Amino acid sequence: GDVEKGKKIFVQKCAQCHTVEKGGKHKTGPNLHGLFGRKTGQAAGFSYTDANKNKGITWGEDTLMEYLENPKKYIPGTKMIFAGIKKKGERADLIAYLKKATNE
Ligand code: HEC
Repeated sequence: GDVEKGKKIFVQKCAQCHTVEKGGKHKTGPNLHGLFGRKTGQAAGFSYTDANKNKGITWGEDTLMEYLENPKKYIPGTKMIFAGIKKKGERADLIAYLKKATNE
């Protein structure tokens, strides 16, 4: 994926609710640093729904591709209010950005 393009997607669709940096603050949504390889609902210090805590998958390219297409379908009852990104290339670019940003 294209990290530069992914950053712009993130800014447009995600950044209002999420930070990515190490030590970044929780906002409407949890800080996303360290997500890759982590189970759902594991950012420290954030009140997740039980739905997000219980989903139990490991975040990575495959699961992010599916989630980000339609978040509430993947985690019904989530309090993340975002309808999804339909396009596969846009999700891949966003996920490439996330892989860099959330592991710096
Ligand atoms: C606010 C209006 C949000 C927007 C826009 C996006 N997200 Fe979000 N996200 C938000 C909340 C409140 C939560 C917690 C949901 C709950 O039910 O507890 C989330 C969660 C995520 C997660 C899961 C994190 C984890 O399991 O630790 C991911 C991976 C995530 N959000 C990513 C994400 C991306 C990439 C977004 C733009 C496409 C995005 N979110 C938008 C709130 C909001």
